[PDB]
Amino acid sequence: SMFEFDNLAPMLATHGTVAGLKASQWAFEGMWDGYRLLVEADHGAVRLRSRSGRDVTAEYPQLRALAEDLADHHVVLDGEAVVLDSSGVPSFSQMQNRGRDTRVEFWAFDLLYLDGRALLGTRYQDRRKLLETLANATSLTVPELLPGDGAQAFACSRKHGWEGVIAKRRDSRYQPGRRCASWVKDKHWNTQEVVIGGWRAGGVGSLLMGIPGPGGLQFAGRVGTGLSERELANLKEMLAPLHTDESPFDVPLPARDAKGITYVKPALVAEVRYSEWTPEGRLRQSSWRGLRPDKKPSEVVRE
Ligand SMILES: Nc1ncnc2c1ncn2[C@@H]1O[C@H](COP(=O)(O)OP(=O)(O)OP(=O)(O)O)[C@@H](O)[C@H]1O
Ligand SMILES: [Mg+2]
Ligand SMILES: [Mg+2]
Repeated sequence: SMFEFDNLAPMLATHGTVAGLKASQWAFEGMWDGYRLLVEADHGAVRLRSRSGRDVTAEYPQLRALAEDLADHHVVLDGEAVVLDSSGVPSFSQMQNRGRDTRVEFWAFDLLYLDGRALLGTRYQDRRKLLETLANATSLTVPELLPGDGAQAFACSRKHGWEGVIAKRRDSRYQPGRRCASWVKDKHWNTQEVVIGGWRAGGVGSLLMGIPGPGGLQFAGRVGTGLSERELANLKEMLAPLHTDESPFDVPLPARDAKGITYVKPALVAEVRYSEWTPEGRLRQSSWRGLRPDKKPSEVVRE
């Protein structure tokens, strides 16, 4: 049969503003900071497909039982694998640094195929109804839409501490692998890539962030929030080989910022969320999202 899960790439959203959109036209979903997954559940047997289009089934054994209540069905799902922090908010860093005791959940937000019917050409409104009929009172988690028009859904989403809202046009088709104007993503917090220039201990109580410039890293502040247990342990192994006596910053750090510090060669790129930039170039109310081993320091610029 000719729907090819093995040829499927996820649909992508366009950065925009949702506050002026109406629920009559747009479905407001919460934005889940996790790992994007396509899921084929063929009468209970689950296969997972990354956005890059590769089998990642073996990387999430906690999801092997995802379809335990769906053994009578053959479905393709779209959703986010999440790991919930102590607030029950999906945490990206707890996902990327997950262990065997780590609870991974799959939160489904689309249905692409159901018992021999491919649904790429079916309107979102109708796919969602089939998704609800499939998952009601099962262990398959389908987060509901946020109530209200756009500004209310966005506010509610902020109240929960979620990442933002994705508005999906109720009449829209599913376009694999395409970034479309029919999905609008709107994030609550700004986000900045940084280069790690040093660390303090309580261990690693915090990191010293910088933006590359002509004379070295321009100090962008200290991040300590959003980091716990498993990740810091890995941070210590990534930092160890980078030990250096020379500071990488373009001005010697103020004494308060340099207290108990070890400098590292400016190699690791991380990502943080922040409210605003101070007039002197520090990140306000920064919090850790995670490390970005795909990026290298020479691409970090003030965004
Ligand atoms: N409810 C949801 N529906 C669809 N996608 C979601 C949802 N929640 C989270 N995501 C995914 O989380 C990410 C949030 O957008 P963000 O701008 O943070 O992503 P990105 O990695 O910067 O860019 P990209 O759009 O290329 O992934 C998007 O990948 C989005 O597809
Ligand atoms: Mg994201
Ligand atoms: Mg992404």
